[PDB]
Amino acid sequence: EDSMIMNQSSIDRGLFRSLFFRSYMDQEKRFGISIVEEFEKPTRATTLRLKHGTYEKLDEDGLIAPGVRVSGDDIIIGKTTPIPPYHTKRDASTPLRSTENGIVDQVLLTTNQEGLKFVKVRMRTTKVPQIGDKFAS
Amino acid sequence: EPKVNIINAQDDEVELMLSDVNLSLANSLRRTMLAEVPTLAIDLVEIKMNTSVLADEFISHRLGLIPLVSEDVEEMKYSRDCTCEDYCDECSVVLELSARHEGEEGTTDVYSSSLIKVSGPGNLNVGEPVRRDDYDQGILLCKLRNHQELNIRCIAKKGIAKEHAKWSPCSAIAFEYDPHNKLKHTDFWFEVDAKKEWPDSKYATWEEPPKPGEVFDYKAKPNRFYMTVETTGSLKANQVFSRGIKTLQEKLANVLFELENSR
Amino acid sequence: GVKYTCGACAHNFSLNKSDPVRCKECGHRVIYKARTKRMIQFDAR
Amino acid sequence: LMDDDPVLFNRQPSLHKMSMMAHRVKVMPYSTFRLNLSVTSPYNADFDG
Amino acid sequence: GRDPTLNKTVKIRQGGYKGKIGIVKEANGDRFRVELHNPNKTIPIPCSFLLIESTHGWVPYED
Amino acid sequence: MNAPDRFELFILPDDVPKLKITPDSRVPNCIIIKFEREDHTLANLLREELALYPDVTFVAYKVEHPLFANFVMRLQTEEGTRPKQALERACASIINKLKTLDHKFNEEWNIKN
Amino acid sequence: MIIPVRCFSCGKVVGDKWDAYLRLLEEGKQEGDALDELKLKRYCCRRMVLTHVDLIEKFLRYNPLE
RNA sequence: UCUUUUAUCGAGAGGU
Ligand SMILES: [Mg+2]
Ligand SMILES: [Zn+2]
Ligand SMILES: [Zn+2]
Ligand SMILES: [Zn+2]
Repeated sequence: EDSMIMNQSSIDRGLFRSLFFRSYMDQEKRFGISIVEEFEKPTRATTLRLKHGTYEKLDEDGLIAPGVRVSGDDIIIGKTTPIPPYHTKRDASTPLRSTENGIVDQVLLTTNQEGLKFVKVRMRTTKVPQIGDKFAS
Repeated sequence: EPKVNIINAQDDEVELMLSDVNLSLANSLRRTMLAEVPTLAIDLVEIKMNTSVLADEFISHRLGLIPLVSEDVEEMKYSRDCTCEDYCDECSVVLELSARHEGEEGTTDVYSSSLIKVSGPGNLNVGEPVRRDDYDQGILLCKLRNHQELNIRCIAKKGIAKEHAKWSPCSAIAFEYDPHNKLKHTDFWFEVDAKKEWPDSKYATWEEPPKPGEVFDYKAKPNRFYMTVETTGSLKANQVFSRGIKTLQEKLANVLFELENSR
Repeated sequence: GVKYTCGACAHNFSLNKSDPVRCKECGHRVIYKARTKRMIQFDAR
Repeated sequence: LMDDDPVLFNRQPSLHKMSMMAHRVKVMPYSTFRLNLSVTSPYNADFDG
Repeated sequence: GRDPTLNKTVKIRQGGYKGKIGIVKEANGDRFRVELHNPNKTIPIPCSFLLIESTHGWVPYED
Repeated sequence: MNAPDRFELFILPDDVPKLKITPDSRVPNCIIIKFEREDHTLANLLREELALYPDVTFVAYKVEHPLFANFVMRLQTEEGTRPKQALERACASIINKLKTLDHKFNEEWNIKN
Repeated sequence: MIIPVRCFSCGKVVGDKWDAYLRLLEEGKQEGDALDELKLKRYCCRRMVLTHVDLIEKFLRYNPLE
């Protein structure tokens, strides 16, 4: 019924084996004249409504470095929104998708159109055939 | 009772006719040679720096498929029966590679011969990669353009061809029996004739052709076998054969031990 | 503070988050972060 | 979920009343379901994706 | 936290994963969950099997 | 995501015997042997040899499912002989054959070079 | 992208037969004879080398971002 | 001793 039998040794030696990239993006929206949003690392003392995954993989300005492994819901961009007038900031992060396991490949940091920061991230991973993948002549 | 008649013998391949035995003993010998000859291969890679145009696991894959010399690999222990921490000396062989381009014009080719054995248990004959001649450069790992340093450190462990298809020693093994078709174990498709529409297996002269006035016997069994073994240089064919038979004997001895001590 | 690389002049520098976004050399305006300083293993499998 | 539990088993779109049947569970590795091929006639199913 | 070795880098010294890097994802008690670096899987491992990185080299669970 | 670790095709855990035997009851003097972490190589090499001794009446094997790793074997002799002893005898005979083959191969090799 | 190391069906190493193949293609040989001179009889190892697409030549001409 | 967040409307490209 249109199934097949693929060889294991050829899969081991590199047959039909593929690379798989992906990229993310986030920027800074302005609300007041001095009220903006800053990429950083939130701590439990100041910010509120944190998300659950580990924050320990961010460096200090809020962007994870290439060469680090990221798995399920690992926070990659810590960004805060200031509370409208202690304990005076609210979290606005950007987590990795809940079904991915990849090595970070390349991080981009530049300015937008208006004049504020602007970040992209590029993760990648390897995929190998197994019982379930589709093929076609 | 068994017999051997080598037809072609040289460095890295053998062509022989194995006679007067059973079937599943020669077949089981073949499967044993393709599946259980414990060899040595690179297992772990710790990339210190990569600035080339190739993703890491691409490189680590290519390094993962490199044949190393393993004549004395039947003395080194496995990775699971060494009581140290991380790794020591009686469980692995450590290699290191370091290459860089220098200049504006040029395209340096990072080969496999540039692998330098650093530390391994001695004095045994392992570690060095397989070389064909006295000048040949070998496998082509990577390429480097202007200002692209590459420096890595690799671990090498012992394994068999059931855990990954990289510890395998032989490539393809030719095997056949009964060329003239006398046991009638098969049938031939044809449009007009089943004799002028088929090739003749290279061995159809070693046995005699059947008489067209022959009747059909019914007590014979496949007796004379024809097999040919190749290698990739990691071993030499006689060592592959002897180690195969040795491994099979050890297996049977293990099962017999279980049956005896189970009393 | 942290290492950063320009898009063009291939010149490394560092930031303390106080500067605006360019290299001290040519001033190209698409900067990339550098590699991290941990240790990265693999399986060769 | 363990061996020999009775689970309901369904394909869309179901038409006649044979497209919803309860099978016994059997745990297996890898990532896909398994069917005995003789039950490919009421489901109008085939393994082409 | 609820332990002093979570999220800290680890090397495995026994078992089929010997010589592999990982991170302590969860260390409830005795049985830890190390997130291996090499394939994308988090494995169950006893805390006895781990070396933790500290000021001087890989120390056992005396850190 | 759900792959069996490869080395589990030949490394035996602690709470699993390498070999287990259970006597069948529908007929007398017939036993069922259960082998772990073995394939067609050992099973066939035993089967074609046991299927020759003029005192073993029924011997067979099967592999239940190719994704796991084991096989089961049925053995029935006659009234005089106990099957376990016969199995051991077959093992010894096969080992002898392999030894002889290795010897003659080494001789032919040292002559042929 | 770049020549493989092992084969795909049997495992005969073909990672050192690209330079000699190109150089024999400069001398005006034919692919059939350039493979009959590299000792490749089973057509799996032959198809591995006859149908390769060398792409790294392109991947280098983009100046390094690093 | 828990717990622990995924806007909304609309449009298109797809798989049986
Ligand atoms: Mg369908
Ligand atoms: Zn050791
Ligand atoms: Zn600059
Ligand atoms: Zn081939």
